[PDB]
Amino acid sequence: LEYSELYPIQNEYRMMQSLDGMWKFQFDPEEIGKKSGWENGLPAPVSMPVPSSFADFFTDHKERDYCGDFWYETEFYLPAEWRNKKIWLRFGSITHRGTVYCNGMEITSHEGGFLPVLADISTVAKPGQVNQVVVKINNELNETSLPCGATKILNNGRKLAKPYFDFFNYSGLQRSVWVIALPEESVKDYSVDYELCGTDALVKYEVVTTGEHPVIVRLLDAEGELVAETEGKEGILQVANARLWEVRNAYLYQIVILITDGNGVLDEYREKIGIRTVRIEGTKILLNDRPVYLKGFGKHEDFPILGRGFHWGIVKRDFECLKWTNANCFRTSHYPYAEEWYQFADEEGFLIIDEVPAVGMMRSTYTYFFEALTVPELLKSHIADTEEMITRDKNHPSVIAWSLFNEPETITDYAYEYFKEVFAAAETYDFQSRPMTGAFEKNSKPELCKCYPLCDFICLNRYYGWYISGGPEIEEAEELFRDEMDRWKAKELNVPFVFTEFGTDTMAGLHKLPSIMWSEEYQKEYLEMNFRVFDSYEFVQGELAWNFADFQTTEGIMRVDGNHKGVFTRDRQPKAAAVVFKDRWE
Amino acid sequence: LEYSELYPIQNEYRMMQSLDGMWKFQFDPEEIGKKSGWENGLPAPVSMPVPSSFADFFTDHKERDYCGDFWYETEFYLPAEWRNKKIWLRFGSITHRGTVYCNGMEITSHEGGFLPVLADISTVAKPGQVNQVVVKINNELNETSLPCGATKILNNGRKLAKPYFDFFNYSGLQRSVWVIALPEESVKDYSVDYELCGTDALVKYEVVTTGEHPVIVRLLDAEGELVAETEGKEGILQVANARLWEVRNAYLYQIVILITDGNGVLDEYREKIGIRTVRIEGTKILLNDRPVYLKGFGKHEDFPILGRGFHWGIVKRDFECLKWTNANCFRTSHYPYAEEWYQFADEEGFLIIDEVPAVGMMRSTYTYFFEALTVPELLKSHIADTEEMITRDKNHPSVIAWSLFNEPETITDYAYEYFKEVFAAAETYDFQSRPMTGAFEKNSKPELCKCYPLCDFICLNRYYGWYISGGPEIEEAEELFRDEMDRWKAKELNVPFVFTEFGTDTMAGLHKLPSIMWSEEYQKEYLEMNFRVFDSYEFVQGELAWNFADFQTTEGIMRVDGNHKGVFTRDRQPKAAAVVFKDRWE
Repeated sequence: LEYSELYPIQNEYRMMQSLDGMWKFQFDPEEIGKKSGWENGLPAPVSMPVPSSFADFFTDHKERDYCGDFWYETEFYLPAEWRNKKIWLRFGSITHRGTVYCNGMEITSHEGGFLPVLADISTVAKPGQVNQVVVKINNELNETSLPCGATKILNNGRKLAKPYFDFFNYSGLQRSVWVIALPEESVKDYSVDYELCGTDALVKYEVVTTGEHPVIVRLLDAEGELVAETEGKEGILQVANARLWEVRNAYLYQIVILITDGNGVLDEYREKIGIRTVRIEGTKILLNDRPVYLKGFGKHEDFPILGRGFHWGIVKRDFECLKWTNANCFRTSHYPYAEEWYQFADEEGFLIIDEVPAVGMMRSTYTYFFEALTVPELLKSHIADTEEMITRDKNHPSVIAWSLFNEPETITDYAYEYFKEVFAAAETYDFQSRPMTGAFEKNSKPELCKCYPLCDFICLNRYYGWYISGGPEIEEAEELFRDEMDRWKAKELNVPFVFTEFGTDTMAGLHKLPSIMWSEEYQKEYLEMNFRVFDSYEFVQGELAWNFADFQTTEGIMRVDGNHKGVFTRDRQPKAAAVVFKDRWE
Repeated sequence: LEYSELYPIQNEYRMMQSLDGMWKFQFDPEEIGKKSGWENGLPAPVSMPVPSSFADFFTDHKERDYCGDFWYETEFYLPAEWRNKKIWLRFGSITHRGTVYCNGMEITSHEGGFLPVLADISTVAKPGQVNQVVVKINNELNETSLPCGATKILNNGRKLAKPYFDFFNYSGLQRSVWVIALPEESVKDYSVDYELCGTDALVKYEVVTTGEHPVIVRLLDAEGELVAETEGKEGILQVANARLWEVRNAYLYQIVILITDGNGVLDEYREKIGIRTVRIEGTKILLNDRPVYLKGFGKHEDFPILGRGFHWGIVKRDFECLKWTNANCFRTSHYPYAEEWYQFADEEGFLIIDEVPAVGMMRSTYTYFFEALTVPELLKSHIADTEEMITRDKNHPSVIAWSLFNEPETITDYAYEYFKEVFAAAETYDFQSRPMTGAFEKNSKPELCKCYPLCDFICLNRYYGWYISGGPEIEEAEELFRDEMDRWKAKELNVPFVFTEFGTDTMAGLHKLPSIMWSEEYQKEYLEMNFRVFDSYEFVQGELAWNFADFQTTEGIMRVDGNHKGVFTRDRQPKAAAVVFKDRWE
């Protein structure tokens, strides 16, 4: 809340300059960088591309598996014309923790590796000269920040990451970095909310600025024609014959927020928004007052060599595959994605369940998690990341729901009190108050779980046919699945249910007749068993398969070069089961 | 010479803004774009990442295999302070042909898909406003431009590319795009040449500017301290105790070219260079007066999904793998790479044979290729691409040789007369007059070839053990190889020979005992036979294996998802034979 989450733009009042490219990089295993003056320059750097994860570049284990402090450095020329402007460094993310230095001066620190980091360098910046940014980063895992895990010290002293989650601990500067210039009085934040009125629609808004001058808000349609205008930091814009934002059929209006002093304009921010409503009614999920069935996948930001590094080419291919399967939805498991994904989703008309990195809240590399004395601190960084996510993503039409956890322990009252504070925080930060949920693991039995009442709809991760029974026992897997669903049904909660995870590990090329658990044929049979079960219950309103694509995990005896529950290979090619989704979702 | 090939920089006199990102894209199969006014905006565009090849995003055959006219469009905001400047669009490349439009106005056209395109938009640019760029590109193949091929028209009117070369016909906007602002009088070009005088070195230079004002040239060492300064557009920089740029041990000086006004500076250009000399003496290749044996690979700009699209992460991983194999060299087969590859090579100390796209000069879907009525046209675009390549790359310390062709017909006097003009052109444009060469295919028998005398050293592509006597006949393959090498030896040319291609298609995972063609074990045996032959001849001074990595090709009955002669897989993981290179090159 002390900086703007707004995506940077370029106009007459705002400037931006990319810092993507080869940075300087150095591991700091002895943790002596600060005492040694590295914040003024790295002594023995290697080259490192930004944006990217560092891990997959190296050819030796110790660098790939590095856990601890490590440093980035680059230089950049500041145009003279940026002089008395507010000058900020904007990192798409810093994974997981970091301190930003600029021209030798400490600027800011941040916790949480999947959301923007802003550093005000106005006082130390040097316009018309070359400037320096240095970043100290740490990638360790603990139980006081998200995502949760442990750090092991080997008997040579080198650190090892021990995730409580099932994905590789990629880290570094994984998203784009900008240096930007803002007017001294600027638009800092805004929120929009929608109401449908017959052929018309109301856009309710509120604006936060860093000053006191009047704010003027305009709405332009997709052709740049003015359709509404009002003055003030709060208001309602009326849109005649409103073109609603629809599933797989986007329409985007453009909101224009101006700061003025009666003489001239002081600032202007523009963004594309979509007029749409989301709500839950009974067991229905309503988009623009109509029932919608969620069809899609959980994904990962994951790609060969780049790691979690952002690239538009990955966005384009993934969306072409999504469209090919006739999906309409994905969950950003298990963390907020780079902002460009939501922009693209907005344009393509895809629905998004936006997920906070609240994963690994079951201490296993019943565990009595949420009773440690570290939990109050865990809770505050959880609420912090939720605040940052919601503030940054709330105005994306594609975002229809917040997912506030994935597979935590929920069967005690400690868990209820923890998650109650998170849901309360989330609802206060969302101007639209859209649906909130989390993904439940099987241990959260309907008789035992205490947290599902907090949810607007219920998300289940279930693996009947894989981790439970399955293989020769798949007939028993279906009976067990129907039994649990009967118990949920008997509770008569009158809420929608969405399956957010279900799948089988599948090796591309493994064929067997009859099928065996890792073969491509088993994946299809498993999917079709699950489909029969889904379709047996009226309150089931969505299916998000796990996973869109094979992705990297911590290595171990149960992961053959990562997770193979993908419907696509890691290089984005379809396994036989992809067509099953394609035909059903059509 | 018509425009500056200089890499864009940002300082007090020069500005740049990246245009990379999601552009708009539209196929034009009916070729109606210019008549329909598409130069003012695309009527039904889809989204397209830049930089990348367009082909591998789509999920249907027709878009992937598209051959013909297609269009790109984007918008960008021009800062007001660029008002009285020379404003240029800089495309890293436009593949293969293109016309650049800006704000509805036709600006420039270019032929050749692997070298920079500069479009002067000064007269139509609008500082302080949003501007538009539209590009019409054509990817068809013919015999009057490089690389050579044909275009087939199917009976639905659909075009299909028919290459005379062995790699997929990727196209589009594959490299970065900038808009830049230069001062009205600017540095347009410069050249450096080196002489070693004991502990000192002389840097010979020439500078070309677009005006008449005095030029001052400075040299800074790696810590930014001045070590040399000279006045005039031609001159000598003297470097005391010069730190030479070495084979896997780079050192880079920084050259600073200033245009001056007596009282002030008008322009400043900076670039990193390396003090190194290259020359051939007898059958030895001398770098800094010491023999070097070239060891490495032919590469491609090729990567899953992106195609030939440039990304720094690919650069970093490929160089990390190169260093792991103990290589010191690669050839940019079969076209100039993005400029960033050379920059990184300079930094890591790698040697580069820079190759012009003269591939496919054998009409293959003896071909009498150099007796067509179109050969004079081909020669002009061959020469044009050579000039542009050399002008752009001549100042990279890493670039030690020009490769002016790959596997053409060389056994007639037409071919001799063709290449004599290319070689004259190359020497005329290279300020350093460094070694010039080309890769010969086996049809260029030593008793028949008429072009090898043109070469400073001779590059051979040989597949003894693959295309010639493979498998069970590999002993006979060795005899044939020694017989050919004995014939070259008898000629007593006293020039160095380098093997620029040799390898076997190898399926990752295919094991056989005893080995078979396509197995990992066979690749190892084939390589070791070739090494025995190589080491039997004194004049052999280099081995560049084919290929560094599996890459995409045209589909057909002889290509199982591209070319698998890579020692690394397409996702950059080593096959069994990779360690064989690693052990030998150590």
